[PDB]
Amino acid sequence: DQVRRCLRANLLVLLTVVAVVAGVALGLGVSGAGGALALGPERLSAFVFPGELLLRLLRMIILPLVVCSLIGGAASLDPGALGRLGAWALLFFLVTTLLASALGVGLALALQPGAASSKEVLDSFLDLARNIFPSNLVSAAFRSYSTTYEERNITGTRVKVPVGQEVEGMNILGLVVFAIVFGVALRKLGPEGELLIRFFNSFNEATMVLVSWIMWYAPVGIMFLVAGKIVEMEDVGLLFARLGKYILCCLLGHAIHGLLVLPLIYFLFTRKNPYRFLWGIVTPLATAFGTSSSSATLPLMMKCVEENNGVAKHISRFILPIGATVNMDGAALFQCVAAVFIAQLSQQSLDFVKIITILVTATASSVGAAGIPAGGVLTLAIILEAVNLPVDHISLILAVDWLVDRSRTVLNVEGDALGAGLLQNYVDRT
Amino acid sequence: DQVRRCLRANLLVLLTVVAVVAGVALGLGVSGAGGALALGPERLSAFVFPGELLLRLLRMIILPLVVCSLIGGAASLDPGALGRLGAWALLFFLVTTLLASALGVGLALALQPGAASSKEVLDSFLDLARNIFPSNLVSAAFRSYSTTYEERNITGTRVKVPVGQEVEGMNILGLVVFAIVFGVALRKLGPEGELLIRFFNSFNEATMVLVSWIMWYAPVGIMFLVAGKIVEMEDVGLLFARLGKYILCCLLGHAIHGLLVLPLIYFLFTRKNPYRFLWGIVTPLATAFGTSSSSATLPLMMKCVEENNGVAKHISRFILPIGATVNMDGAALFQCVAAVFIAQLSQQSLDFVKIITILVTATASSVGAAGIPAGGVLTLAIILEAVNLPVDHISLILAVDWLVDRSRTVLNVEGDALGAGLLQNYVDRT
Amino acid sequence: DQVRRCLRANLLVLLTVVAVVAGVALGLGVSGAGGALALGPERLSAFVFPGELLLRLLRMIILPLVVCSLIGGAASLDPGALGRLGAWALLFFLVTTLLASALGVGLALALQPGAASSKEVLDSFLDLARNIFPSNLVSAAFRSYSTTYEERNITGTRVKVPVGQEVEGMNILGLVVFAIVFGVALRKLGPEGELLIRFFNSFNEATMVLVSWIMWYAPVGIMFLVAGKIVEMEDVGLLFARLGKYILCCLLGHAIHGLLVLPLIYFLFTRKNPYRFLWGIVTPLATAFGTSSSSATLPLMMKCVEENNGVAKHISRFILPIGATVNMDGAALFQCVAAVFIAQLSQQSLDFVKIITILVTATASSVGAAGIPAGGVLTLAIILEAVNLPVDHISLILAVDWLVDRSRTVLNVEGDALGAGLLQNYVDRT
Repeated sequence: DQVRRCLRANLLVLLTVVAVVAGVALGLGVSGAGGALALGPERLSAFVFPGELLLRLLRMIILPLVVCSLIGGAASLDPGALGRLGAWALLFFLVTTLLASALGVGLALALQPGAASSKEVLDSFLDLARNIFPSNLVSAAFRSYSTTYEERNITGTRVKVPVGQEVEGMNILGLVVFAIVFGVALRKLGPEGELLIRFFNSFNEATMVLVSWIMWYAPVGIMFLVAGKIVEMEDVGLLFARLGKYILCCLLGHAIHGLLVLPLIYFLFTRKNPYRFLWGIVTPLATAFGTSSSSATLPLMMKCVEENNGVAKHISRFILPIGATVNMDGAALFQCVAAVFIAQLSQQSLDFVKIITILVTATASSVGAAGIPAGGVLTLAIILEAVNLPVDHISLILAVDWLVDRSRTVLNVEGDALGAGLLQNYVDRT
Repeated sequence: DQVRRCLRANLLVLLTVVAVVAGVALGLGVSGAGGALALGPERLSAFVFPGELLLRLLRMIILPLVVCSLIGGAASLDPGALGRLGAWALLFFLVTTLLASALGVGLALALQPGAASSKEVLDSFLDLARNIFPSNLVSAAFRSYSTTYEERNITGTRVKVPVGQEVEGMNILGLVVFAIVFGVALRKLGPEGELLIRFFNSFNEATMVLVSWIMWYAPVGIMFLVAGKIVEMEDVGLLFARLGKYILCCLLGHAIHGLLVLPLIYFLFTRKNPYRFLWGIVTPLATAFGTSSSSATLPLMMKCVEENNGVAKHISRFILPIGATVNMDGAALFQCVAAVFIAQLSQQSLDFVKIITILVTATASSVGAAGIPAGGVLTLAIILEAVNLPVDHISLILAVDWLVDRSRTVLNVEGDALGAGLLQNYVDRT
Repeated sequence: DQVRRCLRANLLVLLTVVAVVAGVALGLGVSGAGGALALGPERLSAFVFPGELLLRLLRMIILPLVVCSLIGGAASLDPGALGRLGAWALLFFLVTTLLASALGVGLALALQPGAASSKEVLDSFLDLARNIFPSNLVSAAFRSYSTTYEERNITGTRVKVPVGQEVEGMNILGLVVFAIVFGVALRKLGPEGELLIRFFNSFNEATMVLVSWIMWYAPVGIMFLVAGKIVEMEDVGLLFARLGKYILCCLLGHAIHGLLVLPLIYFLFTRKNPYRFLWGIVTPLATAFGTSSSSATLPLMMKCVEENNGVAKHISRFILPIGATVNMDGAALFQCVAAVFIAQLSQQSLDFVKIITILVTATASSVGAAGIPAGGVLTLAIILEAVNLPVDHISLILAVDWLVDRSRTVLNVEGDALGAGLLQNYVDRT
């Protein structure tokens, strides 16, 4: 038949959807009883197991991935050899990614989906800053910093005085700064650093096969993961509603971002109608919402932005190819919204500095996740394990990533499309 | 004289035998008193010391050795470029190594030598499986996983519920799987992995000199080690008997393996007389029991297996050279028997999953220990420290490795000799 | 003006002196009140902070620096290809560095500056020796060994019996031996080690830019460091006196070393007047006390030692260039005196084995600190963190390193100058 073509080509996505349709079914069948058929937590602790094995594979693969990939991505950057006219594009990409992430965490905090049913002082900024630059780069790979208070009982009966120590679970946040500074150092070293860069970049592809094989294992892990998850909550008529509120929340966040904020930076700078520009460029968005692929939509988008509202004719070949892989605004929006939704689902007591380190770490990792096909879930697990949040809920987000991803794709092309529709004045207005 | 020739050539073995003949003597002289001449444990804790220093050198050298050597030994394997006719030879080598190790642990458990004078449930398989794929590859280098039980006191007064944490002492077992998957990944990456393979293989010879120098230090360490060991037991008329029972046990295990099990796989597949084949190939076994060297006996063995019972004339040049360094059945037999003998000598309470991880880890490390001349003791220390067993008793095994090694050599050539006498039917019977 | 020339060229030293002149001033202004304006320890724990951030950067940079630099400095050494006539120069350099360090710790212990206002037995040598060769090279990067005593209560009521465990804070001392043996192993491996040496040496320059940038950050860190330090002591009329006693102590140690000990090894071997030799070579010392630079003073010194007291005419081109970067006697003197002064200032209870590991570790690191311009403070922080001493007091030593460094420079040229004035007899007297 023709079934062999559509089987082997798109196999892993069919495997994970046929795994998750049973994972909801098996968890439904054992959730018909109240979490205990014959062994309540005992057989459950082994019934939940291969999803936990999948997370065990994911943590040991997200250590070397982030350190070697950010070394290879911070040695590659050459701001001197990229043009000041191109540098303002990077500035715009960074500020709109920060803006998208900020508004997304703001709206997800405002609606607070999922929540429907350690006293640390303001001086956690010192703990976060000490966690940025760690004590040594081996204890930084498995344990981060944390200050607990004791009582010296001086000047009265009690005094809340902080002692400082290192608690378990790594700091990716404190490691990405060292790897980025290492890549910048390898650039500034120059020709002696060629061997180290050819080492570390080759180390990255020596782990892309590893995450490829973990992706091959991923269906049975995600099936057992979501099965143990829905037998844990014991509320299907509410978890459906929590997931739907989260989905609607992040899609309307995508909508209000792409419909007001990029229009805000348009009209605040160009003072021309953004709606006429978008009405000019409807059809590559009509294929981005068709295919959901930022790679294949790029030639039609580059051809369209030159015809309607004629751009500077070279940045369409310069900033628009490179902007598709660096300004993924909707993906950063999705990751910052979804991680706050898990914390509001598990009641993890968000400090404001936890909001800052879920902002900036997921912001800098927006430029990644492009070589990895399912990098949106991988980077989400990265920023979950950077704040010691439960990665256990990632199956539910990966259960419904398609329905929101169809809308997430168009933000990532709308951003750099409007950036192409913005910097044409900087040779005119200057 | 002629003494300078036989001194410098074979020097280290003369050094360790003249060290161990004094180590039994000094421990005898201080064991004439009951473990306390003038300071019982106090001066003893410094009298025992340089053997513990030798073990301190051995652990810090067996970390990088196993990770870099298994990377260099899992990048080298090419099953696609080795032939399906050659692949069944690898299958046979693996199954006879597993069979030899299984029967050896079975018989050493059955006789239980040395023993003459933490309640963990069946769910340790999850602990072992989580210990296979670790959380991160830096905490995997010094500490493994272990689940302890506490009491939530829910549904009654007490409930044995497992919490999970990471206890000290590394998991080589959890590290060899990552290094092997890394080498396979470097193969599947191809030409970008050339720099990483030339890194990691060069790292191996950057530690073979290290174990050469630790071997140079080894005589005084093993002398003080066995001296502190025999003053610890305070029973020489029994420890002699325990060692003799162990020696007789492993040599008869070698005997029953090479006399029935390889005949079993012969007669079950060929249905021809194995004794006539062995009577044909007596004389290379007569030199293997002469010289005790698998390298030098290989040309005579390859010439002999073609004359008597004429083999397929090319696999003798293909599977018989490579089988001498990969199918070391008797060495794996020795390591799995000797490690169980130490645990039965120290009462280390063997779980069945400890039997599984002393089976399979020592099975996969049978292919090693060939470039290292005294690799039989090194791999034994590896599989002892992979299960947190006391490495302290390794002097007694290295005291008598010669007497059993004379018989251990002939198993390693008898195995692939009978494998050459087996796969000739697969072009005839097919 | 001409101010732009003297600004950009010597900028960092002007930055750190204008930072330290305010750091004494701000700490003076807040020390006018008794350590508490409105928040005693609470705002102080954040007021002290960026100096602690500077130390946080320094520890994570002194791990990879010492391991890669000593690999690159132990692979470079070739005693076979350096001449036995040149090897006695290395022997003399090592013994005069050990002698200078020994006399410096002796005199600094004898005067005991700064002190004006854990019972471990003699068996710490076993703890130090186990700390030399660690258990594994990942736990050796963040935690060292330490034996605590408990009571088995056997043979009486109590018995002080040592248990052994690993306590936090790395052992550089146990790591430098592994890196040095690794570099020697890479030499003895030869042409397969070329890739590893070109890796590790390139890794060194990939951290010299890192310590360059930490040096750029260093002024505000040292200002806040000394400001929090002088508000801690609350005694300026004594800390001035403690610092002056320390300065006078180390400068007179330099004086008595260069005026008696190198004359002692002169007259004990040559039996000629050392004062006539020094009166011959006054003027390169007059420029070394002028410029304070061992690099630029070397041609004038090499020309001067040949004219007055005519040396062997080739070792002046052989041992005198290489001796300027390996025999830094005064720097090792300074580091061993200053570290004992901190321990006598903080009452850190010096064991004799702590004197041994502050002797030998700082002795072997005298050959370093030459490529780093402010390597005298960096190596001081290294040998402070090798013995878990407080690095917190390093601002006061770096506050006054100039006043003693002016005298420290002449020892480093006086040593190898007198060594050139010594080995000329070994072709004459032989």
